[PDB]
Amino acid sequence: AHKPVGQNISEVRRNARLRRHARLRKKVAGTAEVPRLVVNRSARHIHVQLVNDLNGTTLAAASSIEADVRAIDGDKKAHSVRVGQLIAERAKAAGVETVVFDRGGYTYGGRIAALADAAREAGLKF
Amino acid sequence: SSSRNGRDSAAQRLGVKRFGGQVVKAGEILVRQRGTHFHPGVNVGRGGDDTLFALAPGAVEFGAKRGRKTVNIVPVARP
Amino acid sequence: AELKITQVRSTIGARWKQRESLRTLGLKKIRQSVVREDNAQTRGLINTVHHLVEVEEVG
Amino acid sequence: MLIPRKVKHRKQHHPEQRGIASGGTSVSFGDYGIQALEHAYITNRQIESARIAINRHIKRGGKVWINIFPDRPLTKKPAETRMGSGKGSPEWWVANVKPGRVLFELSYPDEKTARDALTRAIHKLPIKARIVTREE
Amino acid sequence: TANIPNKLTANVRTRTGKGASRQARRDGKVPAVLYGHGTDPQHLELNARDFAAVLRSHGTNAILTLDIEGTEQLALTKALDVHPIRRNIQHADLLVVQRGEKVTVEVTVLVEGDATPGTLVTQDANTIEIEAEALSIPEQLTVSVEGVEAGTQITAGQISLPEGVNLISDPELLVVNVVEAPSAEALEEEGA
RNA sequence: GUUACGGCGGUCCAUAGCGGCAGGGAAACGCCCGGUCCCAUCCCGAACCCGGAAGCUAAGCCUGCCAGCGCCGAUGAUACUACCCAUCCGGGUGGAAAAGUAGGACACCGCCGAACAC
RNA sequence: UUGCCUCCUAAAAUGUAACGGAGGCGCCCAAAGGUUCCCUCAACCUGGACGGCAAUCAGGUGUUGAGUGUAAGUGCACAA
RNA sequence: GAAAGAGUGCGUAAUAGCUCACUGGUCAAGUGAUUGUGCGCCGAUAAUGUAGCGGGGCUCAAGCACACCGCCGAAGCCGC
RNA sequence: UUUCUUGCCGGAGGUAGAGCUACUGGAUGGCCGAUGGGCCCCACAGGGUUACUGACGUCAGCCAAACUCCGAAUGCCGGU
Ligand SMILES: [Mg+2]
Ligand SMILES: [Mg+2]
Ligand SMILES: [Mg+2]
Ligand SMILES: [Mg+2]
Ligand SMILES: [Mg+2]
Ligand SMILES: [Mg+2]
Ligand SMILES: [Mg+2]
Ligand SMILES: [Mg+2]
Ligand SMILES: [Mg+2]
Ligand SMILES: [Mg+2]
Ligand SMILES: [Mg+2]
Ligand SMILES: [Mg+2]
Ligand SMILES: [Mg+2]
Ligand SMILES: [Mg+2]
Ligand SMILES: [Mg+2]
Ligand SMILES: [Mg+2]
Ligand SMILES: [Mg+2]
Ligand SMILES: [Mg+2]
Ligand SMILES: [Mg+2]
Ligand SMILES: [Mg+2]
Ligand SMILES: [Mg+2]
Ligand SMILES: [Mg+2]
Ligand SMILES: [Mg+2]
Ligand SMILES: [Mg+2]
Ligand SMILES: [Mg+2]
Ligand SMILES: [Mg+2]
Ligand SMILES: [Mg+2]
Ligand SMILES: [Mg+2]
Ligand SMILES: [Mg+2]
Ligand SMILES: [Mg+2]
Ligand SMILES: [Mg+2]
Ligand SMILES: [Mg+2]
Ligand SMILES: [Mg+2]
Ligand SMILES: [Mg+2]
Ligand SMILES: [Mg+2]
Ligand SMILES: [Mg+2]
Ligand SMILES: [Mg+2]
Repeated sequence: AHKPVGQNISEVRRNARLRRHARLRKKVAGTAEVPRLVVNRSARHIHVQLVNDLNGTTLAAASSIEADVRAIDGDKKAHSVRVGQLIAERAKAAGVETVVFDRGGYTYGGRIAALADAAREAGLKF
Repeated sequence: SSSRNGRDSAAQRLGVKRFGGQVVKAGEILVRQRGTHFHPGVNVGRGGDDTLFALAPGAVEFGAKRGRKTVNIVPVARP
Repeated sequence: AELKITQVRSTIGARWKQRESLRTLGLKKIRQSVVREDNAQTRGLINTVHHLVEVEEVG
Repeated sequence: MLIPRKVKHRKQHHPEQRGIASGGTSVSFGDYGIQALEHAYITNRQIESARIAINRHIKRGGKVWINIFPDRPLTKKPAETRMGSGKGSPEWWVANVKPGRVLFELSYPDEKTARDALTRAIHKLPIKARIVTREE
Repeated sequence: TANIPNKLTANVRTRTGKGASRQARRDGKVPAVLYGHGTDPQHLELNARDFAAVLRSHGTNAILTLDIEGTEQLALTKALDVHPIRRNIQHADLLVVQRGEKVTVEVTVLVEGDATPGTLVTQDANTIEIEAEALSIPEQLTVSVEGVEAGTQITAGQISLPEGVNLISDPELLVVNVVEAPSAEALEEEGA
């Protein structure tokens, strides 16, 4: 005896996340030389990927679920800085030096801000 | 007895005037339309009056993409 | 293969398109015998102007 | 005297009356119906007279269905007026009927007076028509 | 309720198209198509006179046997087209059905009886959909009313039905309605 | 390689949607606890964000099954029409609808990343 | 009525007349400009007294039916 | 009961009568109805004079319906 | 020969037609009909115990140059 009578918060906010990410998705186009750096976030971990929209394939990726970054005693800021540095050496080894930042629909600040500052200080210019 | 109607406007000659499969120049205007009957794709720009033009040389290709009408200019191979 | 094409009616009383297709065929005056190939192009020509021409097959 | 309550625009061009009726080609509300044969303009006054004729004969029992509605308007200028100078005022509303369309439908027990009343309606319409039953 | 099949002869079509179909119609043969679950549609020609006679004899729905170059097929007349003016036959759809299948059948219903002076006869629904076996299709359904007064709405689900038939239509459907007889005042008021 | 595992994407974006019935917490995804510090409310830690894992798969999500509603769709016929003959009446060749019908149908695929095994 | 704009007539490229059918225009915004960021309605069932048929409303089916200065037309929930 | 119909009518103020419906006797095979069709008939009446096949005339079609074989027929085509 | 014609290839339309529990209007007859979103006694509780009104839904069947969830043949543009 379960009767739904409105809207649900999780579904509507997932839809809204795609809604506000489509803004930057529409304008951002990524090629082989300048791919798109997309970032995803959760309540517990964060995720970063670099993709080329020409083929829809990812070049380098990193996340907070890996044991090396999980072993860090720091906070989400420490994890974000660590994963930003890591994805920086991964991108440099892959051979990409100009990219674009896709916030993924999230507002800037906190973990995303630390990720951005880590990416800039790591030597990856974008 | 008389009539109060009978006035009209001019014709601004709207519509699609460049079709797919042909070659177009840089900055060539493709479609004249009021709203978004067509949508820009790759190498397609939008004017102030919702017109569609080309940014690159090549051939115009119409297509459908998630319930939409979009135009593209493919980079035709250099001879 | 080759085709023998002969015009049976006149050019007037027919539209611009049929007249120009006839000129392509090469038929200018009535009862003229003109030889052509068996291409799909000529097949379409005869299909379009079949009410003015009579076709014979040789070879 | 069937007249639509309101119409978005009060004047319309000459309707096309070409082709064979596709909608309402088969009778299904009751048992018996009338099917037309030719192209025509059937007016609301004609519909009223025909319905009066049908009831005026069928009396107590039965009931009537009408599958058409005279909402197409027509204009007419008054006489002693030079032609042109705008459109005339609309005088009678008409329902354009296509061949084979079902006009009236009846459901009464007995064939005798059923066909009699249907013929009574037939004799008041301007075009030829025939009786049709529910059986195909 | 048991029925017997109807025997007729038919030939396969030679040419397909509006021109060929209309030529056959002018000749006096009706074009028909035979398609079913066998994944093998066929198009054939029938005799208009024999077909009309069988239709008149066994109603709108009858079980038919098709003779195609000596082959025996079991089919049901399911959909068809009739000319608005010539009341002739131009197309019929025949569905292959084997013995022991459930099919959807639309059957006409008739009403008979004697009415009281204050009773007005009304028939809103004349055809109902019934699921039954191929050889058990009924041709007509009858309902009887005797001494009906005031509101005596006859429900489609209230109609007595034979064995082995299922009422596809919902019980909310009404077939026969009985109301008070009209009056001259109401007759002259309506339509004004 | 397997998995009842999460991200980024595709397709002339509904055969892919809605609804109903069952099952999931290893890691993850969610809900959750409290606002010292970043940050915010046209008020409010609702949202964003800040700090953690005490608790929980019920919602969300996924998987599986249902044709209840949506969706796709023949062959054949009918309407239409390009052209032409025929003293109005009409026919011949070419193209072939829409609706409806038998049916189909509870998406498929690509790149990375999570647990087990090699 | 004479200028301009919206739609149809206009026969699926543009165009295409009539004393044919329907309506408007001789502004406004120092923000209704621009950047960036947060969020999505109206329809919906119920009511501590007013407050009711509607005021505001939380719960929680809700993919646009609210709406996006000024007529019509095209779009826009991926937002304008 | 062979068949009497709250009677299809022309009958009398109202009765009464002429009838009729279904049925029974002789004769002795077609008799009815709608259905789709090709031709037909009426519906049909204006003014100087036939005057709505061009006219004579045409069913012993020289009319109509369907096939076949031919001919005449322009300044079109071919020949000099 | 860039021209024309034809076969094929790549194209967007929105006419003919058809349709509506698909939008804007028009329209025929039914069913529960609580609640006229409501009145024979106003009870704060038995019915049009009374012929109305009956919304939503549903059975179905039509119409629209300024309606299109659909949609040809043509014609038009470009290449071979
Ligand atoms: Mg501007
Ligand atoms: Mg601008
Ligand atoms: Mg229709
Ligand atoms: Mg008449
Ligand atoms: Mg766990
Ligand atoms: Mg909180
Ligand atoms: Mg659950
Ligand atoms: Mg849940
Ligand atoms: Mg659909
Ligand atoms: Mg579906
Ligand atoms: Mg087909
Ligand atoms: Mg001609
Ligand atoms: Mg004729
Ligand atoms: Mg179809
Ligand atoms: Mg316009
Ligand atoms: Mg145009
Ligand atoms: Mg002009
Ligand atoms: Mg004005
Ligand atoms: Mg601003
Ligand atoms: Mg709330
Ligand atoms: Mg703006
Ligand atoms: Mg006959
Ligand atoms: Mg003569
Ligand atoms: Mg000769
Ligand atoms: Mg000569
Ligand atoms: Mg000469
Ligand atoms: Mg050349
Ligand atoms: Mg095309
Ligand atoms: Mg298309
Ligand atoms: Mg339009
Ligand atoms: Mg139309
Ligand atoms: Mg609607
Ligand atoms: Mg219908
Ligand atoms: Mg028109
Ligand atoms: Mg339209
Ligand atoms: Mg055109
Ligand atoms: Mg071309």
